[PDB]
Amino acid sequence: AYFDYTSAKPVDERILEAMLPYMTESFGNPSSVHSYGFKAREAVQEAREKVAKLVNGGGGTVVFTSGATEANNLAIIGYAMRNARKGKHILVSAVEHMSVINPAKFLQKQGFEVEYIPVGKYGEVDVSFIDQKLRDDTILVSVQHANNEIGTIQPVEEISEVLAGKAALHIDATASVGQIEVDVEKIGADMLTISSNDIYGPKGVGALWIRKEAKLQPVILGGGQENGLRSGSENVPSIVGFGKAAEITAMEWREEAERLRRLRDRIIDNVLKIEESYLNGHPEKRLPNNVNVRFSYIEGESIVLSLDMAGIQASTGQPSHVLMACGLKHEEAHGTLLLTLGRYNTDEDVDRLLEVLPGVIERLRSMSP
Amino acid sequence: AYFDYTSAKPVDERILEAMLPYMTESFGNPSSVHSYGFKAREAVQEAREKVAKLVNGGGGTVVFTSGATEANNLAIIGYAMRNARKGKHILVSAVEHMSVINPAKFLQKQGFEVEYIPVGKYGEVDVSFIDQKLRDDTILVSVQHANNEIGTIQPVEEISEVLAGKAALHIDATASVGQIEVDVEKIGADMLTISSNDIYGPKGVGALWIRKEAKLQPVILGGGQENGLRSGSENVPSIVGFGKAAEITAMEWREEAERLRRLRDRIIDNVLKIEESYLNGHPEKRLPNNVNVRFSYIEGESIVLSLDMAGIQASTGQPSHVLMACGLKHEEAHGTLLLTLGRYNTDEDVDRLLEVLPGVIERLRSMSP
Ligand SMILES: Cc1ncc(COP(=O)(O)O)c(CN)c1O
Ligand SMILES: Cc1ncc(COP(=O)(O)O)c(CN)c1O
Ligand SMILES: [Ca+2]
Ligand SMILES: [Ca+2]
Ligand SMILES: [Cl-]
Ligand SMILES: [Cl-]
Repeated sequence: AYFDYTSAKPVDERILEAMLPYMTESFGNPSSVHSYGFKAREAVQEAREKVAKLVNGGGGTVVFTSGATEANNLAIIGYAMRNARKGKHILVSAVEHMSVINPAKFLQKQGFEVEYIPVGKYGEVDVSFIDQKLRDDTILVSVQHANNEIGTIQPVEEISEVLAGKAALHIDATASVGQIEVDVEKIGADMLTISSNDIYGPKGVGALWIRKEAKLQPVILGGGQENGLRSGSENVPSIVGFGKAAEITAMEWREEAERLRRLRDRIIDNVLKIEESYLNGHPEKRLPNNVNVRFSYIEGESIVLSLDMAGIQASTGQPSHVLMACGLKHEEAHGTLLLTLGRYNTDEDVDRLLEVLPGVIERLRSMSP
Repeated sequence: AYFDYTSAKPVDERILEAMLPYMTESFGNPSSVHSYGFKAREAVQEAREKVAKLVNGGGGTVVFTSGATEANNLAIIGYAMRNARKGKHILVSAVEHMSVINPAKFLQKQGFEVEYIPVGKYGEVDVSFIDQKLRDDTILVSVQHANNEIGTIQPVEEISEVLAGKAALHIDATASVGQIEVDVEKIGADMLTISSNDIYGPKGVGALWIRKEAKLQPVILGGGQENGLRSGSENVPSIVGFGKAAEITAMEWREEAERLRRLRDRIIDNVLKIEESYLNGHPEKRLPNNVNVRFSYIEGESIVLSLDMAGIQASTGQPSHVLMACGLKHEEAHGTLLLTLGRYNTDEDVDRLLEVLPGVIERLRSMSP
């Protein structure tokens, strides 16, 4: 029973079917000026359309990347560098993925002033802080749509309203697309990170959606692909796969999200019956696929080992920067179990988890001095 | 008949077979601490071994990237930035791919002094220039192993000797691996770009091999993968495919190279019978898969169109910076046809090309005032 979807997902068989022809048969480079090139370009442009449509992205452009990490790098560094004339102040949430944080820290070394937005006890960003700290020289705010460790969905719509078309809003939607509604017009995104494998597409590809008129400096330099923003010969098969994932997700996500929530809730209801167990992240304003719980006296790493031995795959997330931002102590943060659900989980998988986990927790507790 | 291998190659069916299990079945993230993670990590480490062995790379490390473009960016920018204490002077060949040139131009904007190494009429770099221009503050030299436009193989072994362990030598081996012997110890490389699809692996992955003790700044920041040098969750299927490509290439390349040369030579011998035709690049110190010819009075773009209409795919390479570096006039550079061979070409494909091309050239000539 696999409960580590936010670490990696299987490729849907339907996505693999759409991709394969482009590996072997129709293997042209979209820049080539012959029939194989034309077919490759048509495939890319069609994929690009499927990704944009997913997120209601007609008011911007999709730029293909090698994944969410490279897309977040592009968003942070590419926007800040290009727009530094307008100011060098950036607000970044304290619970962003390291592919936003580490680029932000790089900007700090380059003379930008990066201020981290605090979160409350459930990991929600403090919107009043953003409002108080926004300045004339604030050029960029980066707040994830939802947190993939603790499940908390962020108040991106209210953040957009605060910014009032004064600073660009970058939203990392790695955790949200396919789980909750991601409509760039509703959420007021100026840049949106999208991950292919998080929607059961292939690994090794992703996108940054960029609102019309937002200008970025490329990071990956070369032959000028992606209208200059991201060079390198297009990975057509992965692009096709991601597009096919985006079209399936558009069709299926609402149903899937409701199924995940059903499973999720069964887990949370039962796990929280264990003594001295505590849910991390908001209990309600929470991604449908996320269960993050901590247990007093126990090491999360030991829970994951013990579960692995029983044929159940899970995660434990220096302790997590997200957990520390929420105000947990080192020892609380250390007792964490992350269970993340996905397309292939069944009721039987949940049954198994719920039968095995209480005994696991009971042995580990017995070991604690 | 497809003669545009240096734009894109098919994935070998044997490579696809090795990859597929990792898409759907064994889809773990190598950083996960459970059985699916362990299998994924074992696959990655095994691939990494197959790539290193291909190039005799035991004296260094393979860093996985999204392709040759990203690997060249890493080599140029990552090395120069990390090593700038030692000097800010860089020598780059005039005929390097734009994924080296454009990073070099970026360094020039950042205060590095980049000097372009000239080439002679066949596109060979001027080694005496490197020797004359090397200084105490020269930290990096980037010279491709061979040129993928004109086929010319570069005197990398003699360049290594010139440098005398004074400056790092970056060799872009996109064009050479699988075509000619690429042994990092023989050629004295400190960093080597390797492209997966150029060896019939999947698109969207590649590597920079880095000699032990050479230090680089990462460009793609995030979760710390690739020992900190290139963050992002590993694209296991593509990595596996690239490894499988590297193991096949190690086994098969000498044979394949001799077959390509046979085909290549048949083409060159016959094409050069056409009046007022001229080979670009060296006639002998030349990649086995490359035929680059120009025709007086004719537009290469028209030759490619006409060939496309006959079911033959080829290339024409502002005119090519490589051709201009070799001293061609605008009108000469504009009459170029590039035919690049590969694993699936047959004698029948060559027959077809040789039957069709003389008529193509005759019509186009008729149109010239
Ligand atoms: C010599 C060479 N180097 C680098 C690259 C960059 O390759 P890619 O577009 O596969 O990233 C190319 C393009 N084939 C090339 O010919
Ligand atoms: C919210 C979020 N954002 C960005 C990423 C970076 O993703 P990747 O490692 O697929 O490039 C991750 C890792 N899953 C994440 O959870
Ligand atoms: Ca604006
Ligand atoms: Ca040295
Ligand atoms: Cl909160
Ligand atoms: Cl020469």
